[PDB]
Amino acid sequence: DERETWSGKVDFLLSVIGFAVDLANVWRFPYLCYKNGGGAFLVPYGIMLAVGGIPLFYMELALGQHNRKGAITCWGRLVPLFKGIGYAVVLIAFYVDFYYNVIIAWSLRFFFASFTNSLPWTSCNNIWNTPNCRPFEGHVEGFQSAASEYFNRYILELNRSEGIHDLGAIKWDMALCLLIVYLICYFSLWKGISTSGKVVWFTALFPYAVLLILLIRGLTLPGSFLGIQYYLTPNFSAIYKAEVWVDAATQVFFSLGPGFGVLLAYASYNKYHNNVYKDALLTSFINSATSFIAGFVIFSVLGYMAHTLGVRIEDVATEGPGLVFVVYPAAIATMPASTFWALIFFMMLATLGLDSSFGGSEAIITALSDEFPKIKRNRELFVAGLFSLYFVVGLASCTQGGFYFFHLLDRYAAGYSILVAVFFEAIAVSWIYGTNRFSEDIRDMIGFPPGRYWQVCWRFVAPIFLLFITVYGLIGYEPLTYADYVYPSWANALGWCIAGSSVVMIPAVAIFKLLSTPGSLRQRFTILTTPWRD
Amino acid sequence: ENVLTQSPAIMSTSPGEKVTMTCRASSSVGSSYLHWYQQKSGASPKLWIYSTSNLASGVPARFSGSGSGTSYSLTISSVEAEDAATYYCQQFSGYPLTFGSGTKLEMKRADAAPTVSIFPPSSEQLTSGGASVVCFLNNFYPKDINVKWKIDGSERQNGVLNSWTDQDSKDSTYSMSSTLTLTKDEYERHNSYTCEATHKTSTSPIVKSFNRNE
Amino acid sequence: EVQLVESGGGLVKPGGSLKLSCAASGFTFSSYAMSWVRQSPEKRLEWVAEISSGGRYIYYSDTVTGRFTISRDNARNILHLEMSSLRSEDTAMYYCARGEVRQRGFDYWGQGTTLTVSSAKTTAPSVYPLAPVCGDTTGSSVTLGCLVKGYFPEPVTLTWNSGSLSSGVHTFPAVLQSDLYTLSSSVTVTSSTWPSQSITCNVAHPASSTKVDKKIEPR
Ligand SMILES: CC(C)CCC[C@@H](C)[C@H]1CC[C@H]2[C@@H]3CC=C4C[C@@H](OC(=O)CCC(=O)O)CC[C@]4(C)[C@H]3CC[C@]12C
Ligand SMILES: CC(C)CCC[C@@H](C)[C@H]1CC[C@H]2[C@@H]3CC=C4C[C@@H](O)CC[C@]4(C)[C@H]3CC[C@]12C
Ligand SMILES: OC[C@H]1O[C@H](O[C@H]2[C@H](O)[C@@H](O)[C@@H](O)O[C@@H]2CO)[C@H](O)[C@@H](O)[C@@H]1O
Ligand SMILES: COC(=O)[C@H]1[C@@H](OC(=O)c2ccccc2)C[C@@H]2CC[C@H]1N2C
Ligand SMILES: [Cl-]
Ligand code: NA
Ligand code: NA
Repeated sequence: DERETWSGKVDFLLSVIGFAVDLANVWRFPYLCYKNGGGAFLVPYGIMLAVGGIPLFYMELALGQHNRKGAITCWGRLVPLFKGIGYAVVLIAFYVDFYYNVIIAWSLRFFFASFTNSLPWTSCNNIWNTPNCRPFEGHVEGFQSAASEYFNRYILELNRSEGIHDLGAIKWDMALCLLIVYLICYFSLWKGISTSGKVVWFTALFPYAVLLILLIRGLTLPGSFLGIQYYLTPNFSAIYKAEVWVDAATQVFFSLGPGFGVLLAYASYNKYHNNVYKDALLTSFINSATSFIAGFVIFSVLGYMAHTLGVRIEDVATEGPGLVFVVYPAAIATMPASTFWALIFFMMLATLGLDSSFGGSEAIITALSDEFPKIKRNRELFVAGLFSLYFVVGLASCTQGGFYFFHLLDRYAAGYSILVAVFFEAIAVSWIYGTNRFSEDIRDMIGFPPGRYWQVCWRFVAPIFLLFITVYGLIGYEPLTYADYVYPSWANALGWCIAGSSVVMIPAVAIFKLLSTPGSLRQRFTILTTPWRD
Repeated sequence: ENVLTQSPAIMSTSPGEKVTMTCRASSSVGSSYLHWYQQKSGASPKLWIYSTSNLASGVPARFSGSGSGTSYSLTISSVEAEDAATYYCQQFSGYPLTFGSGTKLEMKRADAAPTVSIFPPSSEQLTSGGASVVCFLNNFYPKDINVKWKIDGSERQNGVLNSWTDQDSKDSTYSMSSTLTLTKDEYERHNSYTCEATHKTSTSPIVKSFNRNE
Repeated sequence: EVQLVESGGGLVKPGGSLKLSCAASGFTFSSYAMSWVRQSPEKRLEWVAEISSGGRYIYYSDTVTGRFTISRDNARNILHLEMSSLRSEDTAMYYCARGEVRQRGFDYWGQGTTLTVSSAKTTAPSVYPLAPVCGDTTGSSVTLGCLVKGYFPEPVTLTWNSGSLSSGVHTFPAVLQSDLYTLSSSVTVTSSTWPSQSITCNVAHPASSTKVDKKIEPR
C-alpha cells in the first residue's frame, strides 16, 4: 500500500535485460576475449562473474523488490545514515544520460545516412576526405581509413575542434537525432512502467533478431572461421596474468548494472513474493550469453576483413564506438545487400542503447517520485523538464568538439563514482544492515533463505572484488586523452568534481543526518542505523 | 483459507498391496509448496514428502508422490506394516498455512472373533455409591463390533461407555471396552447381567453373563 | 541430533491465559523460522503461527489472531507462544515445529505439550480391580482388569506390576463423559500364573497428585 506493479513479468525481465544489454556487449567483451587469450578468458570471466558480479546484481534486485521504493527512499528506509548512497547513485545516473544518449543519436544518424544503395563511408574521393585516406584500417596514426574519415570528418566534424575548449559549431543534424531520441524516450517513460514495460518488448528483443541475421550472414562469409579463431582460440598463459583477471572483474562489474539504482527501481515494482532469485540468474545469464553471441557476429566479419579485404587483424579488432561506427560498417559496405545489413545494424545499435537509457532515467524518476509526492503526482511534466535539461545541455555533444565532451563524461561520469557507491552498498547491506536481516527478508519474499554462498560473497568477496578493481584502476591511471589530443589540467579536475560530486553525498548526507538527530553519539548512531522496519 | 481435503479418510490394505491417497485443494497450490507428513499413533508428525515429489531423509523408496494445481497424491508401491499411520498433506504456498484432513492407513488381516470377558462391580466400588459392570471385547477383526448389555432378559441402552483401542502393531487386531454404570440400588435390584457382542465373525452373538449369587 | 521440547501447558479456565515454551537444541536456532502447530482431540492439524529467524516477520491464523502472541529468544534458544482469553476450542496438543524453507516444510517436530481449556474441576480417579466370576475357571488363559473411573483432566499413567509385564495388555483410551474421564485396562495371563503370582494395577494421576496400586484378588 500502495505501489504500481508490472503489467506482468516479461515486462520486468525484458526491462532488466534491455537495461543490462547494450553496446557494451558488442563493443568490449569480444575484444577482451581476443586480447586476453580467447576462450581461456572465460575462466577468469566466469569466476569473477560468479563471485563478484552476480551476487551484486542479485543484491540490488532483491533489495529493490523488498523495500518497495526508489533508490533514495530505499536506502533511507534501510540505513538512514547511509541514505546518501541513494542520492549518489541517482545523480550518477543523472550525469550519465547527458552523454550516453549521444551514442544512440550517432546510431540514428548513420541509420538515416544509410538509406542509399551507395554507402558514403566506403569511398576516399569525397569532399570530407584527406590525401591520407586509406580504403581500410591500417597501423599508422596519420592515415585513417575511409570509414574513419566519414565518422570524424563528416558525421562528427571533430577535425574542426582543437580540444574541449573549442566545441565549435552546433551540428543541427546531430541535434535533431538527439531530440528524436529523447522523444522516443519520453513517450516510452511517458506513463511509467505500464508503457515502458511494453516498449522494451521491441527494444530488448529486436537486437536478437538482428544479431541472428548478422550471425548467419557473417558465418557464411569467406574467412569467417578465421575470425572465430582469433576470437576464441585459447591461451591459458593469460590466466596467470593480473591484467587479465582485472579485465574480467571490471567487465563483469560494468556489464551488469548495479550502482545506478536502476535494478533497485525496476525490482521495486515487482510483486513482493515474486522470485527475484530466478530472475537474477536468468537475467545475468542472458546478458553474458548476448555478449558471447555478438562476439561471433563481430569477429566473423572481422576475419572476413582480414581474409578478403587484406587488413591486419590487430588493426580491425578494436573496442569502443570505433568498432560499431567505423570498422564494422566498413565491412558491411563490401558485402552484397550492404544497405540491408547497414540499416538493421544501426537500428540494433539504437535499440541496444534505448532500453538502457530507459532504466537509467527511470532510476531518477522512481527515486524522486517516492521521495517527493509533488513530482510523483505529476510524472508527465517532470520527465519533460528532465529531458529538456538533457537536450539543451546535450547540445554540447552535438557540437564539432562533441566527442571531446562525450569522452570526458564517459570517463568521469561514473568510473570510480559507481565503484565506491556499490562498495558502500555492499558494506551497508552485509555489515551495517546485516546479512541475517537481509537473508530473513529474502526468505519472507521467495520462501527460502539465500544459500550461504551468496552471504559470503556479499560480506567478503564483493568488497575486495570492488576493491581489487578500484585499486588496479588507480594503479594504471593516466590523464585523460583522446588520440593525439591531451585534455588540459582544468578539464581533468572538472571530471574529478563530477566523479566526487556523487560520492561526496554519502559522507555529507551522513553528517547532516548525524547532526539532525539529538542525543549521545553512540545513541545517535543507533537511531540512524535502525531500519524503517524496526 | 486454502482448504485441503483428503480421501479416503480411512484406508485398509494387505501388506505388499499398492495404496494411493489423494489431496485436493480449494485453490491452486504451487507444486513446490506441497508436502506430506506421516504420523504414527501416539507420536508426533514427521516430514515425509516435500515439494510433491521428494522423499525426506530416512524415507523408504517405496513411497512416491505426484500432483499439481489443485490435485496431489501419495502412493506406496508395496505396503509394509510399518507404514500403518495417518498421512497429512500440507500447503506452504500461502498464509494461513493449511493441513489436509488426513488419510488413515490401516493394515488388513484375516477375520478374527473377539474373546469376550465380563466383570462384576468391585467390592470397593460397591461401598462408594456407584456400580459399574465392565465387558472386554479383545483381539478381533475387523474393527466394527456391537455390544449389547442386558439386565436379566431386558435390554439396557443408556448409561454405557464404549472404547476401542488402536490397531495392534503385531497381530493388527482391535479391542473394545464397554462399561455399564448403575446405582447399586438399581444394581442390587436385579440378579442377572449379560454382555453380548455382535460381530461379523459369527451369525449369532458371543454372550457372557453372570448371576449375583456367585 | 536436533531436539525440540515443548513445555508448559495443562488445565486452564476459559478466558484464562497461559505461556508455552519450546527448547531448541542441536542446530543454530537463530537461523531457522519456527511455527506452532496444534492438534485437537479430534486429531486435526491446525497451523497456529509462524515466527522468522529474527522474529521480524510474524504470521497468525485467523482463529488465534489478537489472542495468541508468538515470540522468540535467540540467545537462550527458546520459542514461546503466549495465549490469552483461551476458549474451549483451543484445547489441543501444541507442537513446536521447525522449518526455514517453505519449499521444504517442517523438517523437525517436538514431542508436544497438552493444553486443556475447561471450566471443569480437577478430580482424582477411583481405581477399581476387576476380578473374574466364580467358575468355570478356564482353561486355558485368564483375563483380569482394572477400572479407572471419574477423573480429570488427562493424562493418567497405567502400568501392570510396575510395568514389568507389558505383554497381552490392552489399555483402552479414556472417554470423556460429563466432565469426567473413565479408563479401563485388561491384561491376559495363563491360568498357571494367576493367582499364583501377584497382579497389580498401577495408576498415576499427577494432576490430582494421586498414586495408587491395586492388587486383584478373587473375592
Ligand atoms: C553464457 C556463457 C557463454 C558465458 C558464461 C556463463 C556461465 C559460465 C556463468 C553465467 C553465470 C554463472 C553462475 C553464477 C552463479 C551460480 C550459482 C551457484 O550455485 C550455488 O552456489 C548453490 C547455492 C544455492 O543454490 O543457494 C554456483 C555457481 C553458479 C552456477 C555460476 C556458474 C557459471 C555461470 C553459469
Ligand atoms: C541471437 C540468437 C542466436 C538467439 C536469440 C535469443 C532469443 C530468442 C532469446 C534471448 C533472450 C530470451 C528471452 C529472455 C526472457 C524471456 C522471459 C520468459 O518469461 C519468456 C521468454 C523470454 C522472452 C526469452 C525468449 C527467448 C529470448 C528472446
Ligand atoms: O546532402 C546530400 C547527402 O547528405 C545527406 O545527409 C543528410 C543527413 O543524413 C540528414 O540527417 C540531414 O542532416 O540532411 C543531410 C543532407 O543535408 C545523406 O546522408 C547523403 O546520402 C546525401 O547524398
Ligand atoms: C554508462 O553506464 C552504463 O552503460 C551502464 C547502463 O547504462 C546506465 O546506467 C545509464 C544511466 C543513465 C542514462 C543512460 C544509461 C547500461 C548498461 C548496463 C550497465 C552499463 N551498461 C553496460
Ligand atoms: Cl559482458
Ligand atoms: Na552489458
Ligand atoms: Na540497453
